[PDB]
Amino acid sequence: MLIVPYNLPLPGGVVPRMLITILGTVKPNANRIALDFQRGNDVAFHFNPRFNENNRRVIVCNTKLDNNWGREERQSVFPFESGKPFKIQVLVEPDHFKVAVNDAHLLQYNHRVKKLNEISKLGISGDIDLTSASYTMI
Ligand SMILES: CO[C@@H]1O[C@H](CO)[C@H](O)[C@H](OC(=O)c2ccc(C)cc2)[C@@H]1OC(=O)c1ccc(C(F)(F)F)cc1[N+](=O)[O-]
Ligand SMILES: [Cl-]
Ligand SMILES: [Cl-]
Repeated sequence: MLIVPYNLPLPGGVVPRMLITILGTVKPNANRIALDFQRGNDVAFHFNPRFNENNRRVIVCNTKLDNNWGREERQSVFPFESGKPFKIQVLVEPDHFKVAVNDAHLLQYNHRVKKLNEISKLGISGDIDLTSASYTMI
């Protein structure tokens, strides 16, 4: 497994038609996962499966600017299961990140950070065994 937390450099940032693929397995009794697409200290796109928020499973998406979290976007569909292998695919489109999990569309997140070519790191953290993280231009 790769060591979590794991930083994947995104050379020259992200661009439409860039597909980021994360393969891992959820640990047993997981509490959280996080993908953080970073523009220096800012978080352009935070994707945060929470396995127990007041006894519900919810995915929280948000942006952090100058250390301030913004308005959360919340999804009720929760495709992750403790102990089970997953594939997350984040496809950069012109207006949004498009996220599929296990080949099923999950959510999109509108670009709040506009300087896509400055989102040059992906942080992968939380309660996973991380198998691989890569990108390809489609
Ligand atoms: C207002 O809460 C905040 O919301 C942000 C998104 O809008 C981030 O997710 C942010 O967390 C981080 O940035 C973060 C967290 C951990 C680490 C290691 C690094 C960075 C923080 O979340 C919690 O703290 C949170 C909110 C709810 C709950 C829940 F209720 F679900 F348990 C748990 C947490 N928990 O971070 O643990
Ligand atoms: Cl590693
Ligand atoms: Cl910007």
